[PDB]
Amino acid sequence: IRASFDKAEEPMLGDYPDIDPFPAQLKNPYKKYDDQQDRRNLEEPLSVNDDLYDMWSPDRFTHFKNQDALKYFIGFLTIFFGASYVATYFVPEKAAIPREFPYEGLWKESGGTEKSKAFFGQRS
Amino acid sequence: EHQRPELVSFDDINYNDHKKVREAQESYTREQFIRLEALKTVRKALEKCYEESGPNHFEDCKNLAEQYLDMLPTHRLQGYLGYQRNDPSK
Amino acid sequence: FLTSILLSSLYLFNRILAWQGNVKHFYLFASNLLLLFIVVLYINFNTFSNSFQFNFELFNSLNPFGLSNSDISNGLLFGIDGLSLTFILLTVLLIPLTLLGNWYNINFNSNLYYTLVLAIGLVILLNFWALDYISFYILFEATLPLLFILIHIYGSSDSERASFYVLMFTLSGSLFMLLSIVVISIVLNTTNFINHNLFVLSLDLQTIIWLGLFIAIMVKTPLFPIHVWLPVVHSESPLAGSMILAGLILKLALYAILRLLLPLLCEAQILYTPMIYIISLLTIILTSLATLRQIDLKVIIAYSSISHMGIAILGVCSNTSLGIYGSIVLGVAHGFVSPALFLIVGGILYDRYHIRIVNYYKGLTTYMPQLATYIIILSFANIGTPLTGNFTGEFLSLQGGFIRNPIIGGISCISVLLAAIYQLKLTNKLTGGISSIYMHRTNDVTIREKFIMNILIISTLIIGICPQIMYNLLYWTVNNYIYII
Amino acid sequence: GRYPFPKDVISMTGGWWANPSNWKLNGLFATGIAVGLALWVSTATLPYTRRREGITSESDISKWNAAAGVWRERHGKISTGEA
Amino acid sequence: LRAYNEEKELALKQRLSQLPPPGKAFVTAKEAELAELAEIAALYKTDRVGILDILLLGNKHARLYRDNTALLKDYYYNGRRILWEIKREGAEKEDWVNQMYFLYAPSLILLLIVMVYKSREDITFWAKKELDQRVLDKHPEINDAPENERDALIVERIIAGDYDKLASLQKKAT
Amino acid sequence: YNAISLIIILPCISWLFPLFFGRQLGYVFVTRMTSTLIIITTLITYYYFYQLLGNNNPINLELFNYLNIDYLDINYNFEIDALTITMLLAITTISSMVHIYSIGYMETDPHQVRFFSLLSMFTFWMIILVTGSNYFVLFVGWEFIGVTSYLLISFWVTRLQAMKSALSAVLMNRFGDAFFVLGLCVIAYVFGTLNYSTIFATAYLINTDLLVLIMLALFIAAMAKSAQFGLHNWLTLAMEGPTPVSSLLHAATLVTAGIYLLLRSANILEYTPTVLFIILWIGALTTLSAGLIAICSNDLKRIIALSTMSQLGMMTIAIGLSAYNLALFHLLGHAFFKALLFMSAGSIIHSILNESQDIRTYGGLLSYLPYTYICITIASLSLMAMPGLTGYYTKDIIIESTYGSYSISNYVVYWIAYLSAVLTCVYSMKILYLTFYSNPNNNTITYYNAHESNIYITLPMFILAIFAMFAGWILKDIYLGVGTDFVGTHILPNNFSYFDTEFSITQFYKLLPLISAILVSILIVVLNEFFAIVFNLNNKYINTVYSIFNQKLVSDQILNHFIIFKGLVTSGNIAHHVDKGSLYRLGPVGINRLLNKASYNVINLSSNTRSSLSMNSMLILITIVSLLLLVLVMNVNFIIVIPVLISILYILFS
Ligand SMILES: CCCCCCCCCCCCCCCCCC(=O)OC[C@H](COP(=O)(O)OCCN)OC(=O)CCCCCCCCCCCCCCCCC
Ligand SMILES: CCCCCCCCCCCCCCCCCC(=O)OC[C@H](COP(=O)(O)OCCN)OC(=O)CCCCCCCCCCCCCCCCC
Ligand SMILES: CCCCCCCCCCCC(=O)OC[C@H](COP(=O)(O)OCC[N+](C)(C)C)OC(=O)CCCCCCCCCCC
Repeated sequence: IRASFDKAEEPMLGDYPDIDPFPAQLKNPYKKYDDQQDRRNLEEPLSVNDDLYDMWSPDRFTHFKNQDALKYFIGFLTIFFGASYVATYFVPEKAAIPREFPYEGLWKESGGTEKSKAFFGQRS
Repeated sequence: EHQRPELVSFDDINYNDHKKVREAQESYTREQFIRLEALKTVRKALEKCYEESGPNHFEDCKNLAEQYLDMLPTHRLQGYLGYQRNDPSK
Repeated sequence: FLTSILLSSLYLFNRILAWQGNVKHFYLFASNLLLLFIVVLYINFNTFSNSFQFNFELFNSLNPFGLSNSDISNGLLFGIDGLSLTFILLTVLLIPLTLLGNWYNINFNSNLYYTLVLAIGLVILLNFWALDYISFYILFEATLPLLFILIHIYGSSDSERASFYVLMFTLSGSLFMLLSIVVISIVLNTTNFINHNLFVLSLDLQTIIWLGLFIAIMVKTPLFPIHVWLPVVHSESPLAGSMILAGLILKLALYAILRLLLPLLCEAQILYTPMIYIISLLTIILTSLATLRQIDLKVIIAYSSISHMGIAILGVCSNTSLGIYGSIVLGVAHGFVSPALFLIVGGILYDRYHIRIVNYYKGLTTYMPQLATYIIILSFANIGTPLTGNFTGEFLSLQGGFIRNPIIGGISCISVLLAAIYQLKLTNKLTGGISSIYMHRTNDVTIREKFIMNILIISTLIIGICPQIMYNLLYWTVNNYIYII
Repeated sequence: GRYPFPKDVISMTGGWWANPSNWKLNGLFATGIAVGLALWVSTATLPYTRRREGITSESDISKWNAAAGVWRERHGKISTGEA
Repeated sequence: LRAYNEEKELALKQRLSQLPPPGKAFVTAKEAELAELAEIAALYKTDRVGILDILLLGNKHARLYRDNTALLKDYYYNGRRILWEIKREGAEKEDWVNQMYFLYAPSLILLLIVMVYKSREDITFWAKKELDQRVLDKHPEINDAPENERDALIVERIIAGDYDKLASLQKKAT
Repeated sequence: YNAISLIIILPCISWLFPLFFGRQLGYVFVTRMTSTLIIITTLITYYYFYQLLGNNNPINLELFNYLNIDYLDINYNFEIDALTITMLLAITTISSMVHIYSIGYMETDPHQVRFFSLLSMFTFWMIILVTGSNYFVLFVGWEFIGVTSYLLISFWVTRLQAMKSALSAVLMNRFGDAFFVLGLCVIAYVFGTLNYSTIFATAYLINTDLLVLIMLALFIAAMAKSAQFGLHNWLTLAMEGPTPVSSLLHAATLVTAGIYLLLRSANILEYTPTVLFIILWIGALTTLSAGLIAICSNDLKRIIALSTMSQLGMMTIAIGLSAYNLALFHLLGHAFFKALLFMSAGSIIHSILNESQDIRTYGGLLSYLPYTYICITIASLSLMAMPGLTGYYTKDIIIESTYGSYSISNYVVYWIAYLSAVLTCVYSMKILYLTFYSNPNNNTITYYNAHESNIYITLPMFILAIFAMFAGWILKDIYLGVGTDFVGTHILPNNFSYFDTEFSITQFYKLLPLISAILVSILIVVLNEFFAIVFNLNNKYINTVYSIFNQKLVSDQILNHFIIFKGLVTSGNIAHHVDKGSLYRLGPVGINRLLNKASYNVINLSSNTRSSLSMNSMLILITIVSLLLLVLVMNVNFIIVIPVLISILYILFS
């Protein structure tokens, strides 16, 4: 009833009681059930798509609405990457040159031959 | 005993005899395996080069590494079917 | 001599039926004799020859009852290579295990059941010996009435619909197989597993012929358009029917795509491997995804078998030596590890509680610790967790499928994830939690069940630690089917 | 916590608080099997050990580089770098 | 090679004639009537028949014996389920363990051993020996080098040359 | 006597024998035996490290063939590299100390035979994962440590959250395993082998797009196991397993495996600049993200797990800067730190009668637990990199390696890592203040019954405190010399920036993280006692922000509702609407209805008339008329008679 896919399987059921789906975790823990673990009385009617509302289902957080939390998450991500990318413009530059190498940049040492010096070469 | 059966081709033979066709089949197959152990010999030689060389393996066995990576697309099992179903130069 | 052996043996059988009501002791004895005979044949097998070693002809005109020494041959040929003998060894070590698997649960009419199970095992044994297309096809559908009678008489509530589906879908794909076999036999005027790579057909005659054989293989290694009889014929079969089916029939169609299609449809096969890759990726992903919402317990292992056969088909259709070898290793290792899972769900779990719904079973460790040990070891062995033979097959088939097309190899590599999701989702539900309030405590696993399990686990572990032990049969047949010009 | 348990059930890793009376006596057997297996695996894998460096001469790898240059001369195979 | 007594078996059958059905012979939740049934269990357990009588005897002896062992097996196992019956130990052989541990399991270990030693015979060991034989064919001077120099001289010859004859086979291609 | 072989065989004995003989030997024997054997193993690996400091001449052992197929051979080959012995001594030391610790920590738990067997199989497959010498044995150990992580996080099978937590951990790792199978397939395709020697001998020749594909797949594997920001949810959800399992799985072992994948692949990483850039920015993301969770979360075990993955990001920053000696040295010291921190946390959880984990419920325990205090103070002063201790030498030199890089925008990650330096002081002081210095929050009887634990709990804390003090100063010349030939990694000559990064640093930039890390620590403790209103404001904006940072930077909600629950809903869509819905309408459920209707129509074809004879004799007339009319149409044109016959079938069958 409550979810959109639970609404989607409405016309396929016939001779089936059409329960309101309620998550088995968001039930009270202190009401005594027949199984304390699954939080279920012994002959209680099961919803369609009951394994999405079982105890063994996802954890189903309570504190934020899900659209709120997607806004907050994509918020923090674009906060970090935006500050990351604007902070590349305000950098200072170096106090040394990048160091260079003998034997014409070790090209024979880095595999190489004389036709292949730009492919396997260093600063010289 | 290390017996060496004779080498037969797909081209001299009549295909209506089965003896010669089966031998040309097995010949082409075993020749691909000989090719393959040549490739494996160069691979073990190259890793011996790398382990003995240490830091200068770039220049001691540039040519062994180039040889292994040039042999690798061409030295494998290819199958007798592709040559026996089709004739080039025809 | 050979007739006197048989009417001695028929008299042996008649006397032990007269003095013992059951058959099962003699069926076990004949099964283990068949084992020893096939291993003596493997001793005398020449691995250095590509040709077919132990040939015999049945129903020749010059000798209709018996062997044939003739200038002219129009009967049914039989003989083996290493590729045939791999599946023969896998078949022959499973036949005593399925006769043993129902040693106590079938009570009412036992002798009929064990005769049907041994008869199905013998038909599938002779399937791998065959050397004509018509000799392959005759034994290829001799199984179906025996399967119909077995599924219909023995089973759960719904064994009528399952028996109908195992006749219907199999017959419906295999009739189009017969269409292509008839076209081959009227063009070539020979049906033969020996000569048939020498004949070259036209390209558009090949592409007509290839369709009917591939439709039957799509029905029997069940790829996505018809993958659908399989959960119901598993979920409602008896135990040996399920075990023989998912250990041998699916691998039989995996054998048929090598034996029947790759030699004389080469130039067709190259044109069609993207369509096979569509269908096999699409039966890996969508079936592996549809297992996540299943209420029943044998149906999960049926859908698992779909996903593993979908991995094996892109190994055989990879045009690579690695893919062919990995598909053979996958078929043999799957034929080991999956009947053990069907024994876990159908033997140790349905004999004790007679329900198969997932919602009753929780916390099986605290009363059955070694059953739970078996469940987790088999779950990980089924996933693609290495040193198991399943990972060797899955890894080499994914590698061959990456060579033939790297993008469908990239999206086919996620089967490692998808195969583990549903399997571990089932396994932690079965093992974890407080013990179920619905289940009353029963016996732990017995000696015969542990015996079957230990054999089917050691034989995956030996292939998983060293897959080289059966390369000596396959190194010809891994080069035989490659078409790389 | 020492809640009661059923002694019905037999697991290979022990059960709940598994502590047999002859655990000294069995411990001597486990001691012997462990040291014998470790000693035997220790000596069995001895010739399968080798060092990483110093196995083959440098003569070997110099002439293998030379023969790789030979196999590269005969096929006219060009460098990575020249295009 | 063994034989049985028939009027032992007919006295057995009329012993079982006045006994209750096995569906109530133990449902009494004692040895006034439960001490004659454990005798009958112990008589089920021992082998009356051997193989020489199986072949040379006729059939109503066999039918007599068959319903005898059916009712005796019933009296053994139902007493074992409800409750010789009144003992508890572990030495026991069920019906399948004779030809699964002594025929199936050694045949399977035989299959393992035949696969392991049949793996010596393969194309990779043979192909390395053939490639060595071919370079010893072409260059026999490697023959009189000493033993571990021979190894690397073979390897440098393998790197220096094709030694296939694959283009030899494709004469129609060339 | 074979040193390379005993390292392998002794934890396998230590695993196989507690299972096969657990009922026969019992817990009091198997505990001492399992620990005894791992003690002998780690003494052997210390001695082997001491010998390899003599000559850099490693040992491999060879075993039988895994598979020989055409161009591809795989062998079981095992060598101890310098990199291998570096990881090996750390994992065996932490292994043996966690074994000795759990002797006394698990004293009243029933099932410790299975527990110690699972600990030593975890150790064993870690040994195999590190000492393997192709990518295949790396994969084998890589999977079996995930199987053991299932079997260890789910040790209490009765607990529901433990079962679901082990399920989430193994499915995250399996995501990474799928990407490693992809990269492994490309490895065996491109190089034709899996052996490290052949792949690193030919790595500089291979095309760079190929190597970007390979290293991205292997980095998604390493990123899943070493718990970066896309995939961090399972570390924090692995605290349902017990304390020494968490000190195995999070201090060294299971998170080090993902760093070991990149440290092996360093020689094939160098020829890529693309992947290393991505590695660096993912790690710079996770340092900040894990520090920001860890300041605002409240469970002690979760704070220490996020304290792990704040430093894993520092190590992958050191990967991204092309400096693998730094990441390896930090990897070495971090194991000793976090093992001491997890075990001191377990001793204060064990010492409280309540067995609570909320630090809001701890209160002051300085007077009552001085030994746990001094060990946790050593551990946190080392992890804050305060000088003279191991974390100085491991952790700071990465932060100035960010500045002394050659590339320009590495300067930005200088600040980012530095920010996470300050934050890793902050929560650390929280978990020293609210636990030892605060006014008490628990009831009085906990403070009556607070005592110190056994010798089995206190002795590994002593040994790892000594190690976490002295290990950096002894092993610094091994891993940070200015010219060192110990680790046989080959840095490209331009990606090597070590000589530049120790000399080009400002007085201010080197002075800065030391003095600031000590100033923020002293300020956070003095403000939480003297004032305590700065952190207990109740602006609802700061409470919203606090509960964002408390619920793991809302990531597990974003993963749960939008990937897990979404995927379960689409899988139900397939299992109902496609497989049972529309593939049966083209299958056995639709064909039954079609044949029912067609049969009903052709049977009612002659239902009408009372007469048999008039019915059938008119029926004969209709056909010998109709067929004649059809062929009259049909020799004119064949196209105009196909729909006539379709319509005749329609009116006949419907
Ligand atoms: C019921 C479905 C209907 C299907 C109908 C199709 C045909 C059915 C025929 C049923 C029986 C088929 C099996 C017949 C076995 C014959 C055995 C045989 O042919 O061996 C002889 C062959 C030649 O040997 P040779 O050296 O020439 O000297 C002869 C003296 N031994 O020796 C060799 O060269 C080696 C060959 C070894 C034989 C191995 C055979 C493996 C399978 C044996 C069990 C099969 C039982 C099948 C029964 C169910 C039928 C499906
Ligand atoms: C590009 C590389 C870089 C990417 C970086 C960013 C990555 C973001 C995406 C990450 C995806 C990670 C892998 C997803 C599978 C993880 C599965 C899992 O963790 O299951 C957990 C869930 C229990 O979780 P929970 O109950 O919330 O916590 C329990 C602890 N108290 O267990 C259960 O509830 C069991 C039932 C559900 C099991 C999952 C079923 C749905 C899984 C759908 C995944 C589909 C992936 C393939 C999609 C493509 C298919 C073509
Ligand atoms: C970490 C997971 C490993 C699991 C180990 C399981 C037990 C296997 C121990 C074999 C070690 C060994 O016997 O090896 C040693 C030998 C030799 O080695 P070689 O180099 O090939 O020959 C020498 C080459 N020379 C000459 C160049 C040096 O091996 C073999 O060739 C025999 C292969 C037999 C493998 C059969 C395995 C069957 C399954 C057994 C388990 C159910």
